[PDB]
Amino acid sequence: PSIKLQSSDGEIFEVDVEIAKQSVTIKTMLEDLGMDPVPLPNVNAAILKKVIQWCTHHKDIPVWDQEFLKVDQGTLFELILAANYLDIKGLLDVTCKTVANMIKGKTPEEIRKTFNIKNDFTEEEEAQVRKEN
Amino acid sequence: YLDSGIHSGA
Amino acid sequence: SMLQRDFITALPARGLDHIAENILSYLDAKSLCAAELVCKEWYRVTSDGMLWKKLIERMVRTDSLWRGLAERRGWGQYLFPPNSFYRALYPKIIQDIETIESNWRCGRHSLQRIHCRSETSKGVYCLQYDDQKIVSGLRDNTIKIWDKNTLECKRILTGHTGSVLCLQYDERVIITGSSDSTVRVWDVNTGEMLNTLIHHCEAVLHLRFNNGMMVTCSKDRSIAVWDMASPTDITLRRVLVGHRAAVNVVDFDDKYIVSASGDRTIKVWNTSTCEFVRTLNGHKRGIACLQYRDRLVVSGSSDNTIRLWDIECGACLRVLEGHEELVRCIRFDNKRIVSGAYDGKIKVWDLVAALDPRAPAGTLCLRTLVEHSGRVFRLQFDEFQIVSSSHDDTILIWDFL
Ligand SMILES: O=C(O)c1cccc(NC(=O)c2c(Oc3ccccc3)cc(C(F)(F)F)[nH]c2=O)c1
Repeated sequence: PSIKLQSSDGEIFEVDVEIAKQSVTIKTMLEDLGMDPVPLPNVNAAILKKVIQWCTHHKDIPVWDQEFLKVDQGTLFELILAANYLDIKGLLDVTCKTVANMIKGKTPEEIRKTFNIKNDFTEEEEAQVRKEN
Repeated sequence: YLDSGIHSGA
Repeated sequence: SMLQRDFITALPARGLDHIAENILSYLDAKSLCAAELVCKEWYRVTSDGMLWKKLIERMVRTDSLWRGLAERRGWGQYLFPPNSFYRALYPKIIQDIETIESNWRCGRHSLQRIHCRSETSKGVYCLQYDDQKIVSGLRDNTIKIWDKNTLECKRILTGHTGSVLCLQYDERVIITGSSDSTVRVWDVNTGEMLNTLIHHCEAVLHLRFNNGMMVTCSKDRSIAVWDMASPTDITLRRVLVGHRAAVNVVDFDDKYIVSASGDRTIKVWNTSTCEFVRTLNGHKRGIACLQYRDRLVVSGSSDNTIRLWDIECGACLRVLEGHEELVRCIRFDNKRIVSGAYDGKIKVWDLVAALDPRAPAGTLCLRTLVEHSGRVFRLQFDEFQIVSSSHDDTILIWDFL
C-alpha cells in the first residue's frame, strides 16, 4: 500500500507504507489516529525528500550515510530536527554522531572556528574552568 | 602420574 | 541553508537539550573538556546535563575495569552529588587505572595464602571464584568453598570417590568431574548433590557448560555433549570421538566446541551439529590446557610453549616461549595471558603485543611470579587479581590493587 506524506510546504510524496513507518511518529498518526494523508507541519519538502531517501536505503555509521551527510551545517541541523520530530532513531543517531565527530580531537579555539562560535568567557571565568582540568 | 588431571598419549 | 550553526547552543534554545547532551555524550574525556571551554552555553549544557556522570556511567557499562573499580573503590555508590564531583573524580579513576597497570607490569601485588589443610592426598586441581567465594576441587575427593573475604572454609562437599579434577559453577549449580569417571551436579547454595552422570569410562578431565548445554571430556579419549533442561534432567546429545589419547580440556561457545588432547592436537567441532570441523595442529607434545573465546584459542603444552590460534583458518598466530616446564593452566582476558607451569611459576603475557607479529618475542612475557612450591594446576583472573591453586595444597590470591 501507499501513503501520502504532506510536507509543511504542501508538496505531497507517495511513499510505501513500510518505509514511512520507520518514523514511529508517522506510524502513530496512521495506526492510532487513522489519518490520510499525513500532514507534516514541521518538515519542509526539501528536508522531507532527504529523509525519505535515507529511510529507503536503510529499510554504526556506514559509508553511504557519510556521503549522504556531506551537506552544510544548516541542513544537518534541519535534519537533526526532522529526525527528532519524526522520531527516526537511526537518523537522529548518525546525525548526532556526525556532530560529535566534528567536535572531538580539537582545542576549544578550533571548535569555535568549526561552528562560528564567539568566546564569551571572562578571562577569570576561563581560567577557572581551565584550572579544573 | 601424580597429576591425575592430564594424560599423555600413552 | 545556513552555512554554520552552533548545534550545542541552538538545540537547548528550542527545548531540545537532550539532543545537545546526546551529541556531547559521544565525546571522549579530553574532547568533553574541550567542549566545556568552547563558550558559556556549551559549559552549561555539559554541567546541567551531568555529562561527566554520564561519561563515567558509560565506562562502567562498557569496561569491566571501570565497573570493577566502581565497586571496589566505592564511587559506584553515586552512579545511576553535583556535576563538578564527577569531573574531579574522572582523573582519579585514570590515575587508579595507571597504578594498577603499573603494578601488573612491575609485579607489585599483595598476597593471600590459603592452606587447604588436606589430611591425606594434598593438592587443589581446579577452582573458580567470584567476589563472594572460591570454589575448589581437591585431590582428597572434596569440593571446598572458601569465603573470598575471610578465607575461611564454609562448606566441604563429599560424594566423589576420586580426585575432583575439574569444576564450573553458575548462579544455581556447581558441576564437577572426577577421577572416579562421573560428573556430579551440586546446589551452589546448599551444596546438596542433585545429579550424577555415569557415562565416561575413565577420569573426567574437563568440562564446561553454558546456556542449557554442557561438554565433558575424559581420559577415555571421548567428548560428551549434554543438554541440561534442569539440574535433574540432563540428556546425552552426542559423543564426539576422534582423539587418539586422553582429551585434557574442552571449551565452547555457540560457534564451536574446542578440545585438546595428549595426542598433540586441538580439534574444532560445530556446536549446533557436533560435526568435526578441523584440527589445529602444531604443538610438538600433548596439550595440557586451553581457553577459547571469539576467534582466539590459546593452548599450553608439555612442549613448554604456548600457542595462539585463529579458530576460523586454524593458523597459529604466535608461539610463546619462556616457561621452563609443562604449561598446565592458561587463561586470558582482553589484555593479558596468564599461565601456570609444573615448576610452580606463573607468567603474565602481553596479549595485544603477542597478537601483533611486529612485536619481538622477548618483550612478550611481562612477569614471572614465583610463590607456589608445586605444580600450578588452575588459575583464574581479572583486571585486579589472580587466584591460583597448586599441587602444594595452597590457593593464592594475587592482588594488584
Ligand atoms: O614421544 C615423544 O616424543 C615424547 C617423549 C617424552 C615425553 C612425551 N610427552 C609427555 O611427557 C606428555 C605429558 O606428560 C605427562 C604429565 C603428567 C601426566 C601424564 C603425562 C603430558 C601431556 C599432556 F599435556 F597432554 F597432558 N602431553 C605429553 O606429551 C613425548
